[PDB]
Amino acid sequence: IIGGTECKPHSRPYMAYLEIVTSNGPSKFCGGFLIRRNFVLTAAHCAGRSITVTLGAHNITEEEDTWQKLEVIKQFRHPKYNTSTLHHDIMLLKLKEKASLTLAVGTLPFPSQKNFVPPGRMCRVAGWGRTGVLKPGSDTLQEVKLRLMDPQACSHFRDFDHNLQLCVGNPRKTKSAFKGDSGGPLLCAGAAQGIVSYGRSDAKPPAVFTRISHYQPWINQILQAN
Ligand SMILES: CN(C(=O)c1cc2ccccc2cc1C(=O)[C@@H](c1cccc2ccccc12)P(=O)(O)O)C1CCN(C(=O)c2ccc3ccccc3c2)CC1
Ligand SMILES: *[C@@H]1O[C@H](CO)[C@@H](O[C@@H]2O[C@H](CO)[C@@H](O)[C@H](O)[C@H]2NC(C)=O)[C@H](O)[C@H]1NC(C)=O
Ligand SMILES: *[C@@H]1O[C@H](CO)[C@@H](O)[C@H](O)[C@H]1NC(C)=O
Ligand SMILES: [Co+2]
Repeated sequence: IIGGTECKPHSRPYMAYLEIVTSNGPSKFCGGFLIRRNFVLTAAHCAGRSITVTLGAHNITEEEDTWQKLEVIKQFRHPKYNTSTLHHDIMLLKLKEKASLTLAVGTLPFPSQKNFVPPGRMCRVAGWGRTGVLKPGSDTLQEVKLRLMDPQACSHFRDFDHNLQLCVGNPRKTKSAFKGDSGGPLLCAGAAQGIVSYGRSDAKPPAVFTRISHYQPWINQILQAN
């Protein structure tokens, strides 16, 4: 998160920290959020050989009794996820066991395909991503308020599609989601509407978020079958 503030510890109980092991190189991390006791929603580009989810955290390098760490047993990348168009950057993760719901660990619902969030309103995103182009990922969970922009604001992003993605962050400000925040949810009025997908390597807003509403049917299918 660029230009955000540290969250009040445990104020966003649905936040999930993902530690991903790549079939080949260094490990990496992403954000995500609990939509069911045993399911976490995140970005498809965050997939890997194996993933461990940590719930109930704030300072990810400091274990707390609120922590619930669970191994992912199944990765469900959207079938149409495309690395060229970067469309459908969404994925569901099934946890080895159901997490226990506590004040520090809770679920968040996903929106209906009929509910299309239009440009103009203010939302917020949280994450453990880098706080600058040359800064490491934040130890603590950060959050920032960002403006939902007209899709035209994201025309410089190849294949940007208003029906599938959200254009987030006023370009005349430096505040923005950034590397490491991927997979993390964008909340507008307390309801999840997007998933951090990608943006400029130089961290300049706006960034691209997956429009969650568009994938409700797909999400419900997976939940039904698992
Ligand atoms: C240098 N960058 C950034 O510093 C960056 C800027 C951002 C700005 C705003 C919001 C989110 C952002 C996320 C990132 C990343 O690098 C992500 C990340 C890491 C690795 C592969 C990823 C694949 C798809 C989406 C995010 C990915 P990360 O957050 O997972 O680590 C980004 C610039 C634009 N990108 C690409 O053209 C791109 C597309 C397909 C790819 C497929 C395989 C490998 C690399 C790839 C890179 C992505 C990296
Ligand atoms: C996040 O947690 C870690 C681990 O507790 C903090 O790192 C330590 O920071 C303290 C500051 O009181 C230092 O005295 C130690 O030397 C550090 N040790 C380690 C393990 O690196 C880190 O500062 C915390 N970050 C915050 C609160 O922003
Ligand atoms: C990604 O979509 C592009 C553009 O529509 C298409 O050419 C390609 O087949 C897709 N990616 C793959 C190889 O699945
Ligand atoms: Co605490």
